[PDB]
Amino acid sequence: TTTVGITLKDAVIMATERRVTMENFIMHKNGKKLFQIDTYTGMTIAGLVGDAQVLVRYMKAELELYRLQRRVNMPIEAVATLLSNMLNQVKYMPYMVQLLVGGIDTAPHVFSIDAAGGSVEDIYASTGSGSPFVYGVLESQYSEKMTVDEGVDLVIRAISAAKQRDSASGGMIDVAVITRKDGYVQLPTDQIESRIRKLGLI
Amino acid sequence: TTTVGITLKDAVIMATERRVTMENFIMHKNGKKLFQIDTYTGMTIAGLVGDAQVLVRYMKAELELYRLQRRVNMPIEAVATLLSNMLNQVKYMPYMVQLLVGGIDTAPHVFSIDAAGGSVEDIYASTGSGSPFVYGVLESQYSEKMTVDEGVDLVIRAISAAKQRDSASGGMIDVAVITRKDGYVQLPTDQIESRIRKLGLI
Amino acid sequence: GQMAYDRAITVFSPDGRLFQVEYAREAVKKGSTALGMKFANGVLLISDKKVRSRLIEQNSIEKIQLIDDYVAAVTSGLVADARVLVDFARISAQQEKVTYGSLVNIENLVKRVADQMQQYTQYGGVRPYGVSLIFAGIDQIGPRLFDCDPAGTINEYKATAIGSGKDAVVSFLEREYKENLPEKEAVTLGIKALKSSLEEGEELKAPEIASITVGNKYRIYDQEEVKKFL
Amino acid sequence: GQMAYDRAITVFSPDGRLFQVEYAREAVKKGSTALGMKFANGVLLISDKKVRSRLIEQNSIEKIQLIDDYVAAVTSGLVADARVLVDFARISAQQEKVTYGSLVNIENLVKRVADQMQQYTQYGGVRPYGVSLIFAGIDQIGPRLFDCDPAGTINEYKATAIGSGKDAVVSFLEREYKENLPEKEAVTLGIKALKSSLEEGEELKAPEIASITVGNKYRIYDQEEVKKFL
Amino acid sequence: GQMAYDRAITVFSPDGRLFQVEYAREAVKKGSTALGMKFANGVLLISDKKVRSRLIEQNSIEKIQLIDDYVAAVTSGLVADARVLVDFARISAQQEKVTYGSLVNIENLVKRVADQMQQYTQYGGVRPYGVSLIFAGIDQIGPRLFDCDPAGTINEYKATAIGSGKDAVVSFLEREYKENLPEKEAVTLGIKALKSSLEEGEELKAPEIASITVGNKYRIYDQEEVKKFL
Amino acid sequence: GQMAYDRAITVFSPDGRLFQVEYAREAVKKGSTALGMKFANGVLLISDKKVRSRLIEQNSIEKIQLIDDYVAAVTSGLVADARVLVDFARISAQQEKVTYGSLVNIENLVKRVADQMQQYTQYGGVRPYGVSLIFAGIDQIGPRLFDCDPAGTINEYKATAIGSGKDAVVSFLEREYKENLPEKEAVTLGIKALKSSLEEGEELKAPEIASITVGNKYRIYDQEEVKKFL
Amino acid sequence: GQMAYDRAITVFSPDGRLFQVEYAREAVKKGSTALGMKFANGVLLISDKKVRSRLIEQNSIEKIQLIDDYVAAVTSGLVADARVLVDFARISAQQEKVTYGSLVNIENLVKRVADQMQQYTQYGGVRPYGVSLIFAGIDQIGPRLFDCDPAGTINEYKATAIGSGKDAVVSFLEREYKENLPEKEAVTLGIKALKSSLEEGEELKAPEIASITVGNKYRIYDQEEVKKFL
Amino acid sequence: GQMAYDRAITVFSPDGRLFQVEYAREAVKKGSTALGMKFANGVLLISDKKVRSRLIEQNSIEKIQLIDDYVAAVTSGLVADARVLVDFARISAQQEKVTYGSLVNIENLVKRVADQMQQYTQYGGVRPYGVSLIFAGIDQIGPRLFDCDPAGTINEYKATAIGSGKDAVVSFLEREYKENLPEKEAVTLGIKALKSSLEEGEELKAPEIASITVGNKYRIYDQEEVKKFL
Ligand SMILES: C[C@@H](NC(=O)[C@H](Cc1ccc(O)cc1)NC(=O)OCc1ccccc1)C(=O)O
Ligand SMILES: C[C@@H](NC(=O)[C@H](Cc1ccc(O)cc1)NC(=O)OCc1ccccc1)C(=O)O
Ligand SMILES: C[C@@H](NC(=O)[C@H](Cc1ccc(O)cc1)NC(=O)OCc1ccccc1)C(=O)O
Ligand SMILES: C[C@@H](NC(=O)[C@H](Cc1ccc(O)cc1)NC(=O)OCc1ccccc1)C(=O)O
Ligand SMILES: C[C@@H](NC(=O)[C@H](Cc1ccc(O)cc1)NC(=O)OCc1ccccc1)C(=O)O
Ligand SMILES: C[C@@H](NC(=O)[C@H](Cc1ccc(O)cc1)NC(=O)OCc1ccccc1)C(=O)O
Repeated sequence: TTTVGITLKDAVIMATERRVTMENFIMHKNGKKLFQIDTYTGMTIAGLVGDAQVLVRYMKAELELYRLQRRVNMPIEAVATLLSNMLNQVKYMPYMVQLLVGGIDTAPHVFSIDAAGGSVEDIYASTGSGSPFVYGVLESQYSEKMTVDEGVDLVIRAISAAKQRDSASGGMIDVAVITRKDGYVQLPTDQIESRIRKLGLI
Repeated sequence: TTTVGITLKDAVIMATERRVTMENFIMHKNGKKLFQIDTYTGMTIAGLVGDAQVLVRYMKAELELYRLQRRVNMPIEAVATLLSNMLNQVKYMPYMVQLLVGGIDTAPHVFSIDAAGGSVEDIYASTGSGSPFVYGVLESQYSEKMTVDEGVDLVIRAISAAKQRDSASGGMIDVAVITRKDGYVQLPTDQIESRIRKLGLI
Repeated sequence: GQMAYDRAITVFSPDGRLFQVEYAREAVKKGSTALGMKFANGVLLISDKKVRSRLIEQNSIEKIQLIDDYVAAVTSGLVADARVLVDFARISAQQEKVTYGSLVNIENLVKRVADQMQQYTQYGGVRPYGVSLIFAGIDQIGPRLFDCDPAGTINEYKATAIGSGKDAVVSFLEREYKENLPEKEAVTLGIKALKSSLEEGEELKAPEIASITVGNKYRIYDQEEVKKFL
Repeated sequence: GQMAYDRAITVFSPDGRLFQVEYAREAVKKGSTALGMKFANGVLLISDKKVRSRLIEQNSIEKIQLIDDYVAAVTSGLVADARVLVDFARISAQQEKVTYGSLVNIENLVKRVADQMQQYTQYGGVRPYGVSLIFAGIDQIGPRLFDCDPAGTINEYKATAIGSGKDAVVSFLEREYKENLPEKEAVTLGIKALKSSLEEGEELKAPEIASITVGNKYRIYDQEEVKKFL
Repeated sequence: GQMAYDRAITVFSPDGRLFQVEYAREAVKKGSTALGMKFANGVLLISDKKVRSRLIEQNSIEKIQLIDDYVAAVTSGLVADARVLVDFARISAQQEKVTYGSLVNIENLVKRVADQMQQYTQYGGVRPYGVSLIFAGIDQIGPRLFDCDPAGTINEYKATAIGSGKDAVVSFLEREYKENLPEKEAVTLGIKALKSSLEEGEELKAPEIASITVGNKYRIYDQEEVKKFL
Repeated sequence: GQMAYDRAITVFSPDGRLFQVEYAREAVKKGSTALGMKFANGVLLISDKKVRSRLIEQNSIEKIQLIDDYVAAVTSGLVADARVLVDFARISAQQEKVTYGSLVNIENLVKRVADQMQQYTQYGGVRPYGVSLIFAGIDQIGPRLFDCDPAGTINEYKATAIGSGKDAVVSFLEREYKENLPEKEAVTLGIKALKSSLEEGEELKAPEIASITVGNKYRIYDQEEVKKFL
Repeated sequence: GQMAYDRAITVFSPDGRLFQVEYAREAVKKGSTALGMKFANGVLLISDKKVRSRLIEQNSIEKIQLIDDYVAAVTSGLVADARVLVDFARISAQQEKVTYGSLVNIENLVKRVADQMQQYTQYGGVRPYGVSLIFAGIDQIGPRLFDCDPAGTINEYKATAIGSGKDAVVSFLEREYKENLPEKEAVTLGIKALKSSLEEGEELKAPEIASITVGNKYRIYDQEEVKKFL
Repeated sequence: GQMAYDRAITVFSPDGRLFQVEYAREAVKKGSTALGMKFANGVLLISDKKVRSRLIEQNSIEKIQLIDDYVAAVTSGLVADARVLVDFARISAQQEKVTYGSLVNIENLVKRVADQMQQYTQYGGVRPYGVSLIFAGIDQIGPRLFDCDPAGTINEYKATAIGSGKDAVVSFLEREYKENLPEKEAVTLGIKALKSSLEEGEELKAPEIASITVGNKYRIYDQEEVKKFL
């Protein structure tokens, strides 16, 4: 599993791969690991599939109820704090997951949450077995002045490198871009393939 | 145990073998592992017999009550989600089962569910100790343009190969075909034997 | 005679009536009139507004509440009890989405709310909710329109109304309602029905209008669009 | 005298009567008339329909409810209480199927429902259900026909009726009922029995008809087939 | 005076009476007459049948119920309460068999049922059972015959009766009962006792007869055998 | 005045009386007369028998009950409540034997029974037991004789009585009782005391007699021995 | 008539009224007058003070209470019930901060308080709170002003009042209130509104004034600043 | 009128009054007069003593109770309820010391006691405490003086009184109280205030005096020192 989320001037970019390893072999090639949980919020999942899918359903319900009652979207840091409390309350019987939460409330935010409920905000983060390979690419190439198009190419290259070295990662890359003007937009598969061909990664 | 489920243009095909290994020997040669749980839904079971049989009874009750209350059949993805919640709620005292759910609501669907409640949709899937042999056959021979007759021959060949290499699998092959026009139809035993003789697998 | 069998909720009258439930229905008739009707691939809700003093913000007296992006409700009767029931409906809707991944039938959501209300008519130590509700939305079957009374009874309508002017509106809709009307025509018909229920002294005062169509989410009419049908 | 022993459910009258239970039976007689009868290798149910305004959808006022593919029920009295009891019966039927793998005797299902109703006549703080039910279906013994009252009493019939016109229908069936009739003849006889219970002012209005035969599932008569016996 | 001490179960009258328990005994006297008597190495039960309309199946109105293969019971009073008590007795009998491997004394089974009934006469918020029961069977001591009242009192008889015609039957048995009679003679005597309790207008109508002998199980008399004593 | 303070158990009268407890004592006086007295190294119990019809078995109307091999009890009042209290005493006696290996003082057993009865006079929602009991037996101190009333009061006697003829028997024993009498003489004296309490119309009818001596277990007098003192 | 339906909280009147809730509103009108209004980027609260004897410390009779650094509340009615509700609001506010890390909408806090009050109007054995509250503060939406009644109803105002002189103050504010006024002008207007509600005998007595602006915390006016508007 | 709304604690009167709470305040006025006042860096308590017969020990009728070394309380009303509340206060004070290591504000301790008393005015099945209390002591803020009523209301005073002569004492203190008086002068003033509340028949009888200063613990005046101000 390889997930990544980065922040730009007025945008958040999140991306994952699709390989699922069930019973010690590659049983599924097109799993879903990137989800929209609010109007301007997304989340990626890594770890136990069952625990992660339950948490995604919980967050969608909590955020939708929050929006209907208080008439506004929950702030991104409040989303991370809610997840932090939920995971820490069962720390001794925990969800075996690694989570990334990103979105726009008044500025871009990306949060990393561990199984014990620790939440840390960062300019970029990566989770899964392929994360160390992603961090190598981001350390040498990430720039805070990048445009959205340059940021999309950056995450594609980082995940492509992880797929070359992590056997638990593979499949098509899913990319989502979150902005205030356009909201949560998942890039089409053909556009991702076009960028891969232009970058010479196939 | 060997179970398999595949999707076609307008059909779902599921098939299992019948061998049951109780007390470390072959005690039963004609066990039942393929069940109809709704008008257009089927399910296969692998793992502990006691846990699997209880889950089959639960799903039949839940789906029938759902149909009577809401006047329509439960969608296939909703069936998988319900099973996902049930298994994950007892993950630390879990049902030691592997499940496949397939059916037609508006399009063919096949779902794979593990003991921890992880549910992944796929074009085809296989469970049990004989599953890796089935995946080899499906990887080299499956086609999305296959007809129903060609699909039935495909699953028969895949299970036959598994029986040749997995000692935990054996017995007669049971095959079910699910379509909107004809509903859940379990193929007669004589028809299966005729296909086996025509394919030269005996 | 009647005064001897109207003090406790769990007491039947000699003629098999539950006067405490009946008295709760009187509280409903004190509320403002509201109505809903189905049209071509959609359903809408209209709720009359009684303009109070200018010191009240024009954002909290809205009687139309969204249960989710595809289901809306309007209530009449005791405001405090209505708020509790709307919150219960919202929680029930999310429980359905967590269990199955989506909401398939709105009628199931209405039944859970009605079962809650029915429970408060059979056990001592509690009083029934003095609220009537109308549920409208889009599900996997199509446009739906339901109503619920304090007794917990459920009925499905092509068009219905609740509140003080319920009798006048339903009589007007009994004569002039048409099926599969366009959205603009349906709103105009609904305004006339609400208009034909007021007294001679007052006049229509730019009510709340909400509607939804198949494949889309609920949209709330702004004041500019409401004035166009006024 | 009577007014001193009719306020609490758990109070016996000097002549050993439970007036609160009796008063609940009065609520039943306000409901629409329904009846069921057994025929050759089958059993059917007929429920009278009182046509309300055209604004009501003709799919929710159906008083015949399927407990499963082989058991159906029809109720009379308080609609809200009837819905709760039908839901309880459906849950009870599934519990039987989970425990034993199938349903063997319908009478056991009726007893669980009746025990629930009997419980609400012996404990204070609750009121009895104001609902009478008729259960009909096919089990491992054959066609079955049961009724249940607010007191929780169970009786098995070859033909029976509930509702406002119960006395007129049972008197008509006492004179004209025949055993082992064909399904078409049984429906015609049932229509006449329901016809002979209305007042001179009104007339029969295309009621609900459902039937089941041994080896098959329940089928609901469509409006086209109903008009043929009308 | 009496009306001031007959509203609550847990209230004693100034003369130390429990009128609510007494009023429950009035409900018992509304039931059909039933009786039982012991004979040579056996005991039998007879229950009068009031023939209703032909639409009622002649298999559910049977008031004689088997607790197990060696114990039978017959009840009188509220049918719904009687069904609950019979179910309680059946569960109690099986609990005895699970604990000890068999049933040794029937009197112990009757005491558990009577303790349940006595409990409902001492605590507020509940009403007493309006049912009287007769228990007859064979145990490790021999033929047994017991009765139980709403108050929970237990008595053992050579012959006894319950129901509306209890006084007439017990008076007849006080004059004509003999011990160690053969089974055929005992049934004939029991028919006369039931016959001597009806009014001049009606006549005996082929009642229910059940009997058991030492070393055998309970057998239910068929209609053919009943007509022979009719 | 009195009628305003005699409806609830937990209500004191203006003169500090508990009329519900007093009314329970009226139920006791309706029971058959019973008495007990101590003699030389022993204690006995006598219980009057009212002969009913011959259809009643002469083994269940025995009012003398053994708590164990060395303690016996006799009751008067409500039979159903008396059976419950006797069962409670038997369970309490066995609990004492399990905890300590034996029973040392009978007075402790009586206190547990009386505490149970006292509890039902201080809490609402329950009614007091309408039973008076006499406990007699042999313990590590010697012959003991106790009585208990519905209020839960405990007194120890050389001779005492309960039931309808309590006043007549205690007056007779106040004049003719002697201490350390032989067992045969004590039984003869007890018969005369019971004889002197009946009306002129009836006569003594072979009552129940039980006795126990130090170093031995309880023995029940057979009918042959009873006739010898008759 | 009214006296027959005003004794229990869970009893509806024949015209659908809850008199116990209405009677609680009478307790509110006995409290001192208080009011609040919104101005340019802020909101303020004014609470009238009735000067008691000099022996009372001038620090505990303050009716304006801070829920946190950004939310304040003022109450009227039963002081003891008001203290409990204020404590509940403070705990509820901290629970919101622990769960989400901050407070986003004040309306949610008011709803939790109102739900607590609504609960005490539907269940027997409790009485409603006789307190009305006004909540004002700054959240992620802007200045907010809410009120809550004993029934649990919620309304949002640009300006509102509670207490004995509520009618006089709201009438004055209906005529002279302006939006987006400067803070100094708003306080002067509020003093006149409170002044125009007293009787001719007394005069204004330096009340409590609190206000907050966007980006800042609540500040409490000292006596020196209050005298400047006096 | 009033007699219809003064029987239950949870019932509001038509004019929004709680008569059961008001009636509890009548029990307070039957108690002996007590008062407390603050002086220069300290606070004292004075409690009148009504000399009973010489058989009573002069150590248990002391109405001044120490909550800890720095907080004291005096009560008036029902002695039995007062003892329970004092014990509750002592436990509450120790809970504060265990949680935080010390006691910082006495007002928090008073609120916990008052919340306990307020709870007994809103729930059925209990009666309010008929006790008024005065709390005085030294905390991290300085000398404190509080009072509490049966309703649970809290007020802070420079000087206050409770008991039968409360009105006379507070009127006297309204005229003659001075702030920052020396301890000796404050005691003399307090004696005169208590003296000016008795009737002409009796005279002051050496009451209880307790005081505390900043940096020291509570000290109880001995009889020798009391006679010096007598
Ligand atoms: C906004 C809403 N109606 C309202 O504003 C309702 C109408 C009503 C008043 C008194 C009643 O007894 C019953 C209903 N008012 C309402 O709920 O507040 C008044 C109230 C009266 C008594 C107890 C609790 C609250 C509507 O228009 O539906
Ligand atoms: C549809 C059903 N009947 C009905 O429509 C019943 C008839 C009924 C009305 C009032 C009663 O007090 C009792 C029964 N109506 C009904 O349940 O709704 C009216 C109602 C009245 C009072 C309390 C709760 C509800 C039938 O035909 O069986
Ligand atoms: C079959 C059985 N008797 C019966 O059929 C009894 C006789 C009875 C009627 C009314 C009463 O108040 C008391 C007893 N009927 C009965 O239980 O149903 C009528 C009933 C009346 C009131 C409350 C509940 C039920 C028998 O013959 O023992
Ligand atoms: C055998 C026993 N007495 C008895 O036979 C007692 C005497 C009695 C009758 C009615 C009462 O209200 C009170 C006491 N009878 C008795 O317990 O059964 C009659 C009864 C009456 C009312 C409620 C419950 C039962 C004795 O002799 O001690
Ligand atoms: C300070 C506060 N008002 C007050 O001072 C309130 C006014 C009030 C008195 C009696 C009532 O029955 C109802 C309300 N007084 C108050 O709460 O104490 C008097 C009281 C009376 C009866 C039961 C409990 C307490 C305010 O100005 O809002
Ligand atoms: C010592 C203490 N007062 C007392 O001595 C109080 C005064 C009082 C008597 C009767 C009442 O109903 C209420 C209050 N006496 C007191 O608490 O005992 C008498 C009492 C009366 C009724 C029920 C419970 C107890 C004091 O001086 O504060």
